[PDB]
Amino acid sequence: SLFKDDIQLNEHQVAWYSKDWTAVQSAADSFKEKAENEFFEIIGAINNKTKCSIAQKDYSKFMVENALSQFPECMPAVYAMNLIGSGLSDEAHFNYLMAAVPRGKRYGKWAKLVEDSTEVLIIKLLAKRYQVNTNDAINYKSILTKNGKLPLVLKELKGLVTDDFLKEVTKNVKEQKQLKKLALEW
Amino acid sequence: MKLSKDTTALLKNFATINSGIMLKSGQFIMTRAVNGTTYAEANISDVIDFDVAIYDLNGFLGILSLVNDDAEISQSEDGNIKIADARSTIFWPAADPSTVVAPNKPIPFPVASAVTEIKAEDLQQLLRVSRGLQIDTIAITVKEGKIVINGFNKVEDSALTRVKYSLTLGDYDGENTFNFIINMANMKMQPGNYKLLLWAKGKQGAAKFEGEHANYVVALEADSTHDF
Amino acid sequence: SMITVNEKEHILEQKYRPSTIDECILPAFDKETFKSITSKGKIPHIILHSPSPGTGKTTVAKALCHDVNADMMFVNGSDCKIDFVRGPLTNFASAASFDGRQKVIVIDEFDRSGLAESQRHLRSFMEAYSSNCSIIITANNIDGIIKPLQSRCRVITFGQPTDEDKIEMMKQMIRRLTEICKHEGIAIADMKVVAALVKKNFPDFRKTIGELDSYSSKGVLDAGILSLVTNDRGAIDDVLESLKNKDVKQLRALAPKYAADYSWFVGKLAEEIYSRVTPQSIIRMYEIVGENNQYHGIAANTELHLAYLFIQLACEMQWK
Amino acid sequence: SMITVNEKEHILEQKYRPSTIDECILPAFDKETFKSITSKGKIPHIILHSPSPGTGKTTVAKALCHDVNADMMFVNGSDCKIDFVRGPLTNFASAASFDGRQKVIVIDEFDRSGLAESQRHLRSFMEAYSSNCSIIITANNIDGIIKPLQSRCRVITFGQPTDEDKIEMMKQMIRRLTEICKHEGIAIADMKVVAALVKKNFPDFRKTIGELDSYSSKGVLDAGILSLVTNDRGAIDDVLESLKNKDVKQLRALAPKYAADYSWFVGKLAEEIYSRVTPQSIIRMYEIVGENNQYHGIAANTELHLAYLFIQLACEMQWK
Amino acid sequence: SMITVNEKEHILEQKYRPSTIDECILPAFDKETFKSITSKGKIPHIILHSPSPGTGKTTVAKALCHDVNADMMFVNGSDCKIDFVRGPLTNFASAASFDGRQKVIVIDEFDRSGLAESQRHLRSFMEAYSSNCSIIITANNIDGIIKPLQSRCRVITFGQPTDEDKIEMMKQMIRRLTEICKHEGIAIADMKVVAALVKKNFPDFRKTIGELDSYSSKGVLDAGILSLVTNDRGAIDDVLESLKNKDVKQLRALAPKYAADYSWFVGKLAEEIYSRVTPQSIIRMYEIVGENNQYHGIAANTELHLAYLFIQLACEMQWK
Amino acid sequence: ITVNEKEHILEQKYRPSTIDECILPAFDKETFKSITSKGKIPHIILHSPSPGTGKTTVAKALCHDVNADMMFVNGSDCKIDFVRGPLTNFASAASFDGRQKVIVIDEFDRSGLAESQRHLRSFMEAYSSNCSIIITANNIDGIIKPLQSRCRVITF
DNA sequence: TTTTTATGTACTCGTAGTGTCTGC
DNA sequence: GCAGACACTACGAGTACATA
Ligand SMILES: Nc1ncnc2c1ncn2[C@@H]1O[C@H](COP(=O)(O)OP(=O)(O)O)[C@@H](O)[C@H]1O
Ligand SMILES: [Mg+2]
Ligand SMILES: [Mg+2]
Ligand SMILES: [Mg+2]
Ligand SMILES: [Mg+2]
Repeated sequence: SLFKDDIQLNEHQVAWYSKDWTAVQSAADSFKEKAENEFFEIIGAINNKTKCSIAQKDYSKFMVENALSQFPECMPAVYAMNLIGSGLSDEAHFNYLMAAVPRGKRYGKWAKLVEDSTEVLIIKLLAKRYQVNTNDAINYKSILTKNGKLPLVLKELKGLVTDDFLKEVTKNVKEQKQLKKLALEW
Repeated sequence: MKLSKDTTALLKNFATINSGIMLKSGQFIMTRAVNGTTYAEANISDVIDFDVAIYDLNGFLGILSLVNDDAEISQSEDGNIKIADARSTIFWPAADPSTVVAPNKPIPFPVASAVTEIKAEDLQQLLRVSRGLQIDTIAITVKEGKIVINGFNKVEDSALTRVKYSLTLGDYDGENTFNFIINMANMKMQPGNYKLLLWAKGKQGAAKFEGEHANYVVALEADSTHDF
Repeated sequence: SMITVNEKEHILEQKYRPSTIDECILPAFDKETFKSITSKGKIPHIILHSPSPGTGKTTVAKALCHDVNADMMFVNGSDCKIDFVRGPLTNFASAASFDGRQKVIVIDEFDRSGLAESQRHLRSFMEAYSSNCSIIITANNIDGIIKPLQSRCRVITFGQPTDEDKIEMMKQMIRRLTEICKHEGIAIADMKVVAALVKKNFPDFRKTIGELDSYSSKGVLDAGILSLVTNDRGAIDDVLESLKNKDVKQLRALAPKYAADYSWFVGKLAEEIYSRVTPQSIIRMYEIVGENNQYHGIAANTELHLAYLFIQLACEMQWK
Repeated sequence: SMITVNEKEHILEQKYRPSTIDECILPAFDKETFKSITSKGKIPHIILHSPSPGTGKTTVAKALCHDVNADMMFVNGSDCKIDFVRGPLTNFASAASFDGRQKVIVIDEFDRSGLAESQRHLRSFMEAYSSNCSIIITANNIDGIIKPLQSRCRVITFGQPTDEDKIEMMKQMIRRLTEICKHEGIAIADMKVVAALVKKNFPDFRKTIGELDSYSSKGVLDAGILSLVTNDRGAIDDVLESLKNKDVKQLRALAPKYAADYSWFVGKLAEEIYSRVTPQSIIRMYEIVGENNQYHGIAANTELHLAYLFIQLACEMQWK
Repeated sequence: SMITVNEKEHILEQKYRPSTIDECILPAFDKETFKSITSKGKIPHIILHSPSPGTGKTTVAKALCHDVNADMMFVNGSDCKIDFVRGPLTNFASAASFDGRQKVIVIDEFDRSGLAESQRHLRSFMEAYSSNCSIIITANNIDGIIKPLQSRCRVITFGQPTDEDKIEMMKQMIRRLTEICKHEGIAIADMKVVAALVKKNFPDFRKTIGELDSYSSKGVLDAGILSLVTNDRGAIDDVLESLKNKDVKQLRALAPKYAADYSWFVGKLAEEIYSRVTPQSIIRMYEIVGENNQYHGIAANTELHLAYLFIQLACEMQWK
Repeated sequence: ITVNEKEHILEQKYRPSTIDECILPAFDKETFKSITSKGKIPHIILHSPSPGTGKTTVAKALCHDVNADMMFVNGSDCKIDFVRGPLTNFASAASFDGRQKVIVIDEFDRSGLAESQRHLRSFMEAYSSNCSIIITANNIDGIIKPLQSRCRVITF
């Protein structure tokens, strides 16, 4: 930083004028800001019995169908659109639901399961090792934990935790915490 | 038949026009761009002793670069192409002359409309600069009774206005006004000096490059203007 | 004769593809609307869409260019990706047609979903090059053409003739077939078989010709070949009689007989019961057979699933 | 005259594309917002989006430039990739203007998806280069323009005119159509015809003119051509009428007609019955057609399985 | 022999796959229609579809090419994605067949849903290359072939012989099997067992041979082996008895037993309950079983869907 | 009796080596011995449906008793491109040892597998000399007919 | 007061890593 | 001779689509 009179140019001017596109890249990347998904405006239109505002937009038969699945009162008409959904106008599918799901309201939270992803690991690593599927892999964990303590099985198998396998189990640094955890208390 | 580094040369050129080629028995080869933007023709040393269709012209020119100059090209008993090098033999396909785009007959130019020339040296200076200067469109017009070429960059000025480049080609003897516009994309011809015969009739028109070795004929573009 | 033969090919629905716009069999207003164009001497942008195949789209695309002496470039739609447009199609369109000809780019079968982005690049292209060059599009399903492209084009919609046109167009095809027969050495013993071919698969004049190819196995169309085309293999009398009598031992027995072509038998049944039963029993027989038809092919044992239709009928169906 | 003719072209909806910002038919507020801009003399960053095609977007862009005597680079949106923005777009902005001319860049049809990177890249290009030049963007779907751009830009939405802007704008266009008929040599015997073209196509002026081309085939717009423009669309009328009347002989007959493209016909049916039937009959027509659609392709005889749909509808569907 | 042996393989229903078109066991008109082609010496576009497997499609595809001396390329349908067509298939078809042979591309088992887009690219291809080259398609389920492709092809439909052809074709297979026996060293003590194999799984000539393989365990077909082939069970007594008694623990247990051939078991059930139950319980058992039959093959767990039939019956069926 | 002495789970280390060690009913054991008799294996589908009967075991066995060069693969893992890449890389390959190649697919009656199963129609035919396929199923109907045609279907 | 199912296929964009052709 | 520069390849990310 010489010359000491430079009318500080913004992040972008520096980049572009000098022409280093990786600076240009961090700069552009700055606007990444990605969400959208007005899906609930369509969904809430079907609950609260309001004006459509559609076919102009991008409709997910699955988003809607699934969002409505949250509420037992809708199921009869969500189900109907299941067996019959394929081959309905993206629009027809919206016209039905509107003429089907009677009351309206919903607050957000969708149902997801509990994953002890310690436990998800142990099961996928039995499933891989023995080329058996998940339900059997289960029986496996039990008769090992029950008898043979399966530290040994965990001991012999740890060898392949291959970090790509990890890409299948969970999505983040919690993954890198497992990388260590199975490599540990056997 | 046997092909010489001279002719293998003139072909790598016709590969920049049509990916394929039609060659019928003789001393004469023509090709034309699939979209009819460019037509090339030439007379050659090596003598062409059977007809055939070549789908891949540039990849077979690639495979003939691996044998000796003495290599004997023959139709294969099995009808494809046999290249016999001394210690070796290569086998290359033939397609039917339906899938390669041949012109019918060797399109003869009309009586020209205006004529100039260009030196080998000065062709270099055009092509080679276009890249740097981003000259994607050029125009042959008259300036001070002396014909000049003009480079432009069509994306920058759609109107062919700020002329980024110019090369004076010789004196203009007759009296007519013209702007002929050629797409740099059609300039596929190899380097060297060319007699330049251009012709125009209204919404008709064309530009023939008459070389020493082969002839080239290139379409003009539609914003081209003239009275002829 | 008045007919075009390509003579470079053997496949016969393609040997006889029409050369000019007059040869094409078209609805009244559609012909007129093309002759009109071939007159103005210049071609607008045009979309020609079926969705029933073989109504003449890809023929008329080629036709129009012929009748105007276009300088034409034909392209497989599915080969027409974006960089194709950028390089060759753009070179072609920017090229001065030097002998003063309309340039026309025919993009055949452009309705693939994947080509959306190519069609988008195209929307500003068709405007830039509109003086020199025009685009003819063929598609089976329009909705695969982005709206902005349908704005830019004259959209002509094939194969929806009026009740009046259908009858006339068919009559025109019967003649056109006859003249193909004369040419190919097929002899026609019964004309009813030429008519029945045309009616059978109407909207589509391609399979209509290649059906003539494959029913010419023996080099004559006689009233025997007529049996196969119209095909009724039928004597349904045995089942109809057992249904009247409302017995089973007989029906239960007939089921495995028709298990063979179920699709045909269900037709011949709906056809002949419709006349033989009461009006409000007609509304039921469709509910009964129509349902049985739906689930066929899910049904494990076809023979049994056919029995279940017979019982269902004998009970609810009524007549004298 | 007052009208622009390009005279370099024959395609007529493009021969007559307006030159200035006045020539345009725009809603009140928008037109003024545009004059006001060409007044203050320098052009702000603008995004122009329809989404109905042919509302004037790309025309109003070219005009603002003519009215500012701007130095313009017109680019194909689909051609504008990251390297263009780095390249000849920066080359342009940074290179010098001694004309004292607003430097404007028109990016036409910028709504493609994969341009996300070219877009983020521009939104920054704007901060570094904003004071050399300015950017007008044409789009059909705005959503295809990253949100950071809609921010920095004035976003004017064509196509959604007030109720009064509908009424005046059409008048302005009826007048405009008549003027094109003066030049092209078309005679107007019945004017109700020029009003028909305009009402029928309204939001889209491009097809609106094009349809003027295709209906001038004979050279006069007369009371008979009225009957064609106005005449009432869909050919599903025969089935819709038979369903109202709850008869069979007719429905039973129409089935083999639409057996051809079932997938299309079922669409056109769901589309046109949805308006023509009672609200709780709407919930049933979907159950009825939605099921019939599921099992199609299992169904042996497609023609029959289509009949079974017709009967099912005529019974349960009720309406006036 | 008169018979073809491939001798490069042991799997016997494939050792004996017919070399020529004469060897194939085909319906009257279907043979005739192929001999006709092999004459003209050029092959059209052809679709050969079952949907019952092992009727001779993939054999006749290879056959026809032999009887014409085609220059042939065989392809797995599912391997036939779009870029395959673009590169290899297109190279092949554009290649001059230099020895003057028909080029024929056999695309075996092309009915996958995923191949739709490849089939679309294909529609313009089959037209461009129609002089040089033709395409033979095999599919189990037609509806997996886009309509525009069925237009372009002669669609021959296997496995629906007439009442006459069935009888003839079977007779031909009994001879064909006998000759295989001579060749493999299997000896036939009772011919009734060779006839019963053919009838038992008729439409399908493949499992018809591989059934001959597995009933030759002891190297002779005696009237003892005849017992097993014609066998089935007939022992439905266990289920019938549990249904009378209206219990579950037993029925619930029998379900997984008959889960194997559901189609057969449902037949033997309708057969034997029809006599053993009351008249108005007969009308219900058909409704109950008829429905259970329809939805089979939609049903996820066949075993359970069979249990649901047992419960349904035990409740409503009332009889002594 | 066989022991696999590197394995930690009972059922996996006591799995019967031969078509003998297995406990089966009458026409079952006969029909299996009758098969290994011919020294080359056809296509085969095996199904219980009552599980734990030995399905998956009898497969690894029939291979053993033929000195088959056997590739074992779980069905759940048999995706479309698995078939394309390895299983094809396998059946396309000739063997030095000149044995029969065989592919056991355990429990192929799962769901997404559906489109894979269709790829095989024309595969099981295209290498029908080299190698053959043994398929295991708890429910048959979950195996598309055109496979049941290509395979000998024994039922336990 | 919300928020992403499975399996296969296709097109386009961007960049980085590989090549060959060229210039002291 | 190398190093520099140009061109062509491939993989990763994004996007969209259809059938179950
Ligand atoms: N017929 C049998 N004889 C001996 N052990 C058996 C038998 N069937 C199953 N097993 C035991 O089951 C284990 C594996 O069973 P498996 O074949 O996977 O059953 P399934 O195929 O029904 O899943 C073997 O280790 C074996 O000891
Ligand atoms: Mg076509
Ligand atoms: Mg536009
Ligand atoms: Mg097959
Ligand atoms: Mg198992």
